[PDB]
Amino acid sequence: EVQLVESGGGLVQPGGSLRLSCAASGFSISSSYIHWVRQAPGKGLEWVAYIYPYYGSTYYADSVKGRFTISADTSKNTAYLQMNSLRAEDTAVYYCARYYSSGGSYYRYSRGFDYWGQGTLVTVSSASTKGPSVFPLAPSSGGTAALGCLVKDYFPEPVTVSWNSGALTSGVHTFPAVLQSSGLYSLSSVVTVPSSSLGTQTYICNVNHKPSNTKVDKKVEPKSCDKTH
Amino acid sequence: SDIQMTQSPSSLSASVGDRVTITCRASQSVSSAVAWYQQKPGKAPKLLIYSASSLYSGVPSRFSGSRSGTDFTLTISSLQPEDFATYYCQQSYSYPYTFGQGTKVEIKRTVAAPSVFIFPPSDSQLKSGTASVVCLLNNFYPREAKVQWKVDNALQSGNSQESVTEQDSKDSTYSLSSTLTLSKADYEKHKVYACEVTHQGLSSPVTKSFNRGEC
RNA sequence: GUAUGCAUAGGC
Repeated sequence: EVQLVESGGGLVQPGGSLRLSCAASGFSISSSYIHWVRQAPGKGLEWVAYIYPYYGSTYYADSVKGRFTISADTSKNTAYLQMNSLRAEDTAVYYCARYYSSGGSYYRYSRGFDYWGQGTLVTVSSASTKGPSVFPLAPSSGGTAALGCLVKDYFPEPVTVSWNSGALTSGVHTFPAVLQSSGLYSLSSVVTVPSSSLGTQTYICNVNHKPSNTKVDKKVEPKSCDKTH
Repeated sequence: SDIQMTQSPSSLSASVGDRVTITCRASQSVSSAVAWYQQKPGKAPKLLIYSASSLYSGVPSRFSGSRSGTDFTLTISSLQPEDFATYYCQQSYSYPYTFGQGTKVEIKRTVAAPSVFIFPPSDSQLKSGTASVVCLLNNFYPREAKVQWKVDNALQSGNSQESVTEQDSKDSTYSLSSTLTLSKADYEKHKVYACEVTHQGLSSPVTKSFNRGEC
């Protein structure tokens, strides 16, 4: 029941400013050391800052120092990361994490971060928000058949895809998005299913691009080749 | 000055049941305050070890860690298909609390051949004046593979992009997706669209094609 | 090298 949730990520222009929120449940932030850790695309983890709300003590990594400050709101039981003068290199997933302030955390070494948030993506770019188009990949190998959606020309990341409202999980692969020469993202989500089931069962692509408020349900079915009817 | 955690190797591959050791060295004395984390792709890191030796609640017995001096070691006793991840150390001794650059652990398994599929463009896409053709390589191993598009025997280069999934944490396999993009005009000016797949589990390359305006 | 809970918080 202890949890941390990030909010406030999204597209921001170079030099602009952003405010991330880390919202705590099942504990008071005053009892814990709240940290921010960020990971740039295909990069390792980087420790950036922390606050201890009881003392009010803070520290900032050089990379963010003077452009970023952190604040605690005990009323909202939330920590905020105020990011200013954002740069392209600041583009990353931003995690809040904690360690509990325990006798052991002080006199001894138990500092490891026990609870993390899910992350929030911060994209620092001049480019403009644009929603995807969704195209079917229609099944025509062995006793199995493959089908999917092609989610094309969107920006920024992310896009989430589920199948039959999340009922269909096994069989699914959603591929890492690719950046095209246009500057827009494309990805495909594929599912292998028994070929026996193409008549019977419905297959629906559920596509969500939160930055542009675009949600699409795409029903994928094999194409029909007659033409004599 | 800031403490550096130098973690090695950058990456490793090992089979199921093997013992794996990842090591990390502090550039200065961190006095035993070291944690180890497991990060699955696209997901929050999970705490494994928190002092140089202590096991966090709920973490499996196969994970252990130990310290000699500034040298720190994480040990997986018998590698499991669920153990695929990147593994990071960190020091809590002095701010900033620095991470090692990480170690990605791939799990070896027996060679498997890609099941190949090919997807012609939708009609819907076509009216936008673009044609995307997708070639799917599903559930294979090892990760190296090759996809080559041919349009009426003309080899296509510079007009495609591919993406590979992270190793599956059950079957330890991979999946690949390749997209060939064309103007509709160029699409409707040709007939045979094919993708040829080269991999080890294939004794000979596989080709999967379609003809434009076919069904 | 032990309590990722509490707590004027350098104590329980």
